[PDB]
Amino acid sequence: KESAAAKFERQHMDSGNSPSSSSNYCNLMMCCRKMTQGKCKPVNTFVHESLADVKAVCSQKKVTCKNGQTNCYQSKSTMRITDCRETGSSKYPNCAYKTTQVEKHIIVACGGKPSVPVHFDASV
Amino acid sequence: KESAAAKFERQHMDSGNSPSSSSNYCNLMMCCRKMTQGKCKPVNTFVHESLADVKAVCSQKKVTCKNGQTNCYQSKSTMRITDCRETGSSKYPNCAYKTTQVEKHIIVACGGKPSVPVHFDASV
Repeated sequence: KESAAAKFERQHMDSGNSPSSSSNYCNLMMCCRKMTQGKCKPVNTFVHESLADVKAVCSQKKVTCKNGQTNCYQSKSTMRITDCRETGSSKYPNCAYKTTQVEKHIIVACGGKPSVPVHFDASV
Repeated sequence: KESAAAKFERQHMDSGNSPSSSSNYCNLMMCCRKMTQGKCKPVNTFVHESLADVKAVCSQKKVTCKNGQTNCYQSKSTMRITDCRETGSSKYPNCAYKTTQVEKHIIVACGGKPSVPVHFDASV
């Protein structure tokens, strides 16, 4: 039971001077995509390329994953990605993230048949 | 349940959208603030002023509500707001919103004690 005053805040309040600024993207996306449920996921990367292109990475350069497995693949081209990293004073239930827009190659773990991306390992 | 591939799309994929895209603000906010959970709320307004300023409207101009309720008050000044409206192509689970920023006087329905804003009535 959320009070009616808390419901009003949640549904209608977003105090700030540049509410749609690119710096607020991670706070809003981490929330939307359920990565702040019961805890604040510390780091997470969003890829802004088409799914078909990220799926094709599973048939490109095979590399070793961070954990020693060898079912990781690196994209032959760089991709537009956004890195979201918790800000130092971020504490559940007030998760806060810094948004970083870069262009790097991505390394994903591919699984299943057909092979598709199941984990995001690193960007380089 | 959510498959490993689906989980990867939810955590890492945001194709055709960018952090700098201010027209995607309503899509991010309606999702994050839980207004696309089970249905797509048709319309909604976010107020960008401080909460103290919005709380103060309950002691400003008493007016007749425009949307079937009572105890409505209008702000003596205009406020920075964002109107979110479903796009004609919107259908749960794929809600989509059009984002409009404007500055208008807001009308809220107050309740409780102390009297605080419990419903957003209209912008004039």
